[PDB]
Amino acid sequence: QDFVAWLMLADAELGMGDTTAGEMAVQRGLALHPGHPEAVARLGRVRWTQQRHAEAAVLLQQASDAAPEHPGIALWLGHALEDAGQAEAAAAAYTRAHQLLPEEPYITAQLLNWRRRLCDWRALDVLSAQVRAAVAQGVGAVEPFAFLSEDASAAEQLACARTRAQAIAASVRPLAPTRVRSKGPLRVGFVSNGFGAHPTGLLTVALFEALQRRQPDLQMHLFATSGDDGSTLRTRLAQASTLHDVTALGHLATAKHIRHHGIDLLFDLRGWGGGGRPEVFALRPAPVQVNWLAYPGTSGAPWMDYVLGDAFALPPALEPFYSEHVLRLQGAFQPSDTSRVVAEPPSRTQCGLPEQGVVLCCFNNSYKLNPQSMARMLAVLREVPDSVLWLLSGPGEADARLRAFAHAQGVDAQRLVFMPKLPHPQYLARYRHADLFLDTHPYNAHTTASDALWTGCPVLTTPGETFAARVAGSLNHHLGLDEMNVADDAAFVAKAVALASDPAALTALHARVDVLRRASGVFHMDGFADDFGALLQALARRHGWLGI
Ligand SMILES: CC(=O)N[C@H]1[C@@H](O)[C@H](O)[C@@H](CO)O[C@@H]1SP(=O)(O)OP(=O)(O)OC[C@H]1O[C@@H](n2ccc(=O)[nH]c2=O)[C@H](O)[C@@H]1O
Repeated sequence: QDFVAWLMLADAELGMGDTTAGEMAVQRGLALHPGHPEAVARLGRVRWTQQRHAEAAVLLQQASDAAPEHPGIALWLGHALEDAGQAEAAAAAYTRAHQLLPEEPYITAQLLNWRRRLCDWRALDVLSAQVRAAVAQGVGAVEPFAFLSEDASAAEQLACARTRAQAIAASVRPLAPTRVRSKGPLRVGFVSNGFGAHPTGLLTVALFEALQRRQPDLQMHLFATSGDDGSTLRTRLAQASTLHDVTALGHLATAKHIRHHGIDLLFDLRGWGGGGRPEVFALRPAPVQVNWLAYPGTSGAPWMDYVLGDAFALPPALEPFYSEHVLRLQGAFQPSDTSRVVAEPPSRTQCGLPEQGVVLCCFNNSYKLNPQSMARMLAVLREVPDSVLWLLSGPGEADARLRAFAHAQGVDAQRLVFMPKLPHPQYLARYRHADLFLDTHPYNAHTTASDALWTGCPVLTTPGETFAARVAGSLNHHLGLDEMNVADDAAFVAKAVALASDPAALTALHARVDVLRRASGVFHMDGFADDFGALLQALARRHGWLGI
């Protein structure tokens, strides 16, 4: 009935879902102390869960100014500003929070991830080390998907995944166990928040179309954790399966809904990313659970039975670093939308390129563009006189930093061209102007590598020692382009330099990409469906399914 109780009751009704049970309380905190950093910040915090981000930043910014020593606040300010699309000021707040809590791993991880996204490489080495050590000591505050950006072995990655999983598993009682059906068509489920204009939808669409057509004994179920975005993918995907909208259903309710349909094999296409909902899988709604295609590494999770990769991106040499039993498709692990008619792009000038000159490009998100990957790309521009680096536009002053670094490396900043965000059909068209795609290490082009190749642009890569660092390589290998996989950085530059400065050889290579594009099984979704569908049937029998 008075007073820190007030703000208290707000702190866990709110992050327990029920927010106006919550609201009613802060507003009464304000009742006792009118505008008080600890209270203010909290109004602020409702707004945020209430999706009213814009209001939040202003409130939080007032509190912060009155309490520039308060790190709880600094963190909430950052969250807000971030979700109010103020990238650079969001990192500012995260920085101050870190100043104020050096040992707090959660905060260190946050700031490392946010800095990579802005290519702010200040003290990166230290930050990276810290974050890895936090994984190492099993206090992994570290979010596994962000963790993919660090130069960590498959061992550390497994450590980081199993840490998080085990925390989730402890906080949760599974559903009563069940078993794969003996008789009758196989119910195969896929959960994701990518069923629309997102990588996941974009890679699986033509696959599921093919499955509907070719594997009529497999009953496909898609469990959409995101609403309809009005894209052709969402429609196409809803056309090729039974698509359940489970958006804004609780973890529990979703599992219960998955169970209600008797799914036999449930694929997680989420994965440890945003919009995840791992706690959904922890409830074991299905008797056999599989990790595939969405998160490029191990789940760590004991609720995860299998992982699906391929002989290249998940070689036997890597098997021990996955908690799942490993399964493999007959070619690349990644499917793609081979219905895509690549449009003609607007001319070079309209795309902001010069007319003459070799155009190298890399369209990965900013967090993949790390010191090592950039240096090596710029290393190519130096030796090739004419040439040009085409990149995606990133948030905040990321582009500015890259320019400054380019100059810091001894390259005219005018030589990097920044494509803004374009809807898929128009973006994809931009590849016809690119001469060579320059991959990133340790976090490869995934979907984009596939995009690039589909339009006929070759991808140069350095297959590393983890799954995420071998995705570009798996495509090149399964395409038959083994000379696009090079041993190391020096070989990369050497190879790309040789290519760029020899237009003759370069054109031969585009030509060769084309043949393989249509010849190999990598881009032959019918074949992919057959393989996939057959692997599913076997897996089920190995669990008790008696077909028919
Ligand atoms: C950054 C982040 O936390 N999440 C996401 C992602 O979840 C999100 O849905 C996506 C926006 O749809 O941005 C990030 S891509 P990720 O790193 O996760 O994987 P990627 O293979 O990099 O995916 C490249 C995607 O962008 C497409 N893309 C890109 C640029 C453009 O201008 N147009 C476009 O369609 C490209 O065709 C492909 O569809």
